Amino acid sequence: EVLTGGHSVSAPQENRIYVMDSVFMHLTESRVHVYDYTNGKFLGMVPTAFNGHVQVSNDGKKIYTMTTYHERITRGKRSDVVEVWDADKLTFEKEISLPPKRVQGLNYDGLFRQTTDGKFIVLQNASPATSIGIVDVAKGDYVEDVTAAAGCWSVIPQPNRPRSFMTICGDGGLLTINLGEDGKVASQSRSKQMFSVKDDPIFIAPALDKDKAHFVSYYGNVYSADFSGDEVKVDGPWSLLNDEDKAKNWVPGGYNLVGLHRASGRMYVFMHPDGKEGTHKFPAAEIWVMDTKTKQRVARIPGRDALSMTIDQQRNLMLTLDGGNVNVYDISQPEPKLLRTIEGAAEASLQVQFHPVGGT
Amino acid sequence: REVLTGGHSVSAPQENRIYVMDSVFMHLTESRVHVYDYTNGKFLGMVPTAFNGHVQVSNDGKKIYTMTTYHERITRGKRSDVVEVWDADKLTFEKEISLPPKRVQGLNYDGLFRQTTDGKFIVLQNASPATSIGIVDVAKGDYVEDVTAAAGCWSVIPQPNRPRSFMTICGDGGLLTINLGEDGKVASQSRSKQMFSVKDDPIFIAPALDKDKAHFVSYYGNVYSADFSGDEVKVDGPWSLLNDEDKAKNWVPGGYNLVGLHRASGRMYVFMHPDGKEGTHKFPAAEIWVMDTKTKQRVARIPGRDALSMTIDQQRNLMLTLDGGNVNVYDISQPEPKLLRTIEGAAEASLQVQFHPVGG
Amino acid sequence: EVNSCDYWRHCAVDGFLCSCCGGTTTTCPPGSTPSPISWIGTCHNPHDGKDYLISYHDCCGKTACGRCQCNTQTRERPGYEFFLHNDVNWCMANENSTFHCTTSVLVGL
Amino acid sequence: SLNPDLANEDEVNSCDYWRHCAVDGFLCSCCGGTTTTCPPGSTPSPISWIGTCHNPHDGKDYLISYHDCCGKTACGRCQCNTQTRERPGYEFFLHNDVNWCMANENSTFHCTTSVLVGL
Ligand SMILES: *NNc1ccccc1
Ligand SMILES: *NNc1ccccc1
Repeated sequence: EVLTGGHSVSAPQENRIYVMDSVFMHLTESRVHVYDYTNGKFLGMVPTAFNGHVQVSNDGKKIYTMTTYHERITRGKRSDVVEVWDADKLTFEKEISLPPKRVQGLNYDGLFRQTTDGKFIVLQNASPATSIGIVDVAKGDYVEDVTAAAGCWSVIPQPNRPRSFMTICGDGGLLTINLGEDGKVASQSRSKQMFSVKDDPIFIAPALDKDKAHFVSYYGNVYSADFSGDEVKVDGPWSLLNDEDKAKNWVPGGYNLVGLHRASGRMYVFMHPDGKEGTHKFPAAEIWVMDTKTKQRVARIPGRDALSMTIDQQRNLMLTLDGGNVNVYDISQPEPKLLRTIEGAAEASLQVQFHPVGGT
Repeated sequence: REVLTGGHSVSAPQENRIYVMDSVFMHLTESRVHVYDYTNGKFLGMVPTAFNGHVQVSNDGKKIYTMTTYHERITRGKRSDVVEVWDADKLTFEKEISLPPKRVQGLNYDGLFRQTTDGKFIVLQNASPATSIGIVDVAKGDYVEDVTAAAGCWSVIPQPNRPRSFMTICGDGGLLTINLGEDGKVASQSRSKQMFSVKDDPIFIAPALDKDKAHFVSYYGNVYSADFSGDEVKVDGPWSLLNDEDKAKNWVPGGYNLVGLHRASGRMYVFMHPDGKEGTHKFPAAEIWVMDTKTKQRVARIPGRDALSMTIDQQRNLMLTLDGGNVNVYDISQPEPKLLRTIEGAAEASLQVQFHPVGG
Repeated sequence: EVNSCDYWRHCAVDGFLCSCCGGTTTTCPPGSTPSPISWIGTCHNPHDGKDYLISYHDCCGKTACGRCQCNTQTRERPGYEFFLHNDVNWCMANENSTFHCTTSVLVGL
Repeated sequence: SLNPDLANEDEVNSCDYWRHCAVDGFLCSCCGGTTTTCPPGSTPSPISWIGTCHNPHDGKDYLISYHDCCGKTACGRCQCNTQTRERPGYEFFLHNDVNWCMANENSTFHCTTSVLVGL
């Protein structure tokens, strides 16, 4: 026999998911674990140094990571980077230099995104002053800071436009940025106040549709941003809660805690009872399934202590993640159906993502 | 108003401190040394040691020495093998000493990273995979000698009765002695006669080290000795650790840093387990046996607590044992060791603990 | 009591308590560097019944302490209220940003 | 018994599988590779320790080469520490408490393989 390398991932792309393991206990050795969701098999991994973030290119060919290195780890010069990795060989291809202020923090989707056209990577900076960083994928270059986003946080791509995105600002509104073909800001606009920052703070995780986004609040209200027109129209609140729900103090909780099934308009939300100040990151007692058109709950199922989720529009699936274990659900009908659980997929993950299929 | 400050020294006196070398094998790029107070189990601090670090404390008690490997981008880029000098009280980095890129990467046996009795030279094992011994001049901060004469040998046993002399175990079953000059270059050397049969009765590398002699135990429970009271090492053995009853139940040694010597009494401590056969030489201890090396007879046996490695403090008459995660503290002032306490969760994956030196 | 996640001053700690790591609530463990910046929490003192401002400065430049991990979220808010937010590394602007542990520094009423 | 790819996955991914008799590390077959192939993006070691293992299915003894796969951080799955005929570092190529990735372009240890050489 002869040992060989150079091999590709054994399962096809459409079987793959990415579990971003922060490994918080040893955060300098974070990594992405690649799994087959159809049978739970471990397929490989991508090392991501200190507090890595990850996304898959929209076209499905590459994995993008974002991380921080130092010449001697705990001393020496800092290098913040985006890395481009081949998705099938799980090999490093290119390093793109960032200014030394990429966001270091927990793995919310909105900290490391891309434009709908896949031409720009769009990431959150914090120095601790906030700005949005733009990376030109074709050039392998950092463009420049979107300074207009100071005092805002996170990136919500507009799926109905090639190079536009929004961010949530400290005034309770949204800032929309429209990039030119070079990745510089070509125009921008600012919505009216959507939510009261003081009285009804929202979770940053969007339930993202093609031309609107919904957001849930600490008190179980729902807010919407409609970006079908050239200017964003904001609305809300409406409540996730009926009287019974309210009497038992049900509120949302988690990290990447919501999802939208776009074809049906079903929104998925992690919820727990006995809500009060300080419970907004509590594990899911239940998953509620909301019809965003009728504004009524259509289903509620055990939460399996989940904290984060992701939705696949192309296969009608939902993944949930409790920090270590990944649950696979069929959401082709209003009530989700649990297919299997992948145990020990990570030590400390708050983010799972599918390998993209289709999506044009 | 409270103000957060840095720059502080370790809160317990040097004489209370122990060093648990945590390989963190599951995340081996984030190995570290944990510093504990053995008198009360309090965590005092830590030193990061990157990939598969090794550690020792300077004989004068003032500095901590680490040995490790870096790469520019951890899993890619240029390799840098180094020794680092850290202040023992402030647990701060002071100096990096460059090594050739062949320092031993392997489990934390004491004899892979040692120093001369006078403290002026660090003596370390290389493997490329060809073996040699590297010499670092502490004062100059330089790698000054590469002992190629030690090819085919392994590990470093300092001679406590000479200022700059050490021995290594060779493939012929004998010992090579190296005497360094005051410049750290080899000043002379000698080879003993065969001590043990490599094929028929292999020894564990860990010495039970006295001032002028060292004892070694074998895979089959025999004891060999090397007397270095003179310039030429005199070798002898075997004698058996075992009586007839012990042999009937197949008792043999097992572990890593598995032996120790109490120099004032001549008592040798050895981890043992029953039902020995091929492949059990690294099994956790069922018992600790206490041997009188003068009479060549066992004097006591106590439960082993699944220990794998130990170390002895002569002046306080203490033995530490380590099961990978927990450190047991024993009083060995009398022939039967007495358990004083257990420090739970001292490491995730350690095979080496050491006291802070108090001798000078 | 200071090494428990439920100690009152730790009400917005997301991290390892420095008091379990060789430091104290207001001092970094040896060889770790204070962050000049921090998230801030307002915590209820169970003795006098008053709320106090606590500044959660991190200690930085050493790898994770790994002891007394806490994730308490009293009055914590998302990154659009950045200095109330504890899901970011408050070592982010230090010479070395590696996160070691979190302190709980009492500012005042 | 000689062809792990034709065997039960659960059998080859066990520390007790006959050819894993001197493995100290993570089995590559649990890490996205196989018994004789490195997981994607990890590189075989050109050097290794060698163990001698008895195959109980066919009664014969085989030379096994334990090459590592390298240049990725620890796989963390199917950790084994078997020691049949393993010897200390003064019999260096029989020794498994060293990183057999030590001479690779990148020495970070990912997982260990068990390659059948011959009788
Ligand atoms: N509080 N310090 C912290 C929080 C989240 C990630 C890393 C560090
Ligand atoms: N078998 N490879 C290995 C062994 C011990 C440490 C690191 C790697």
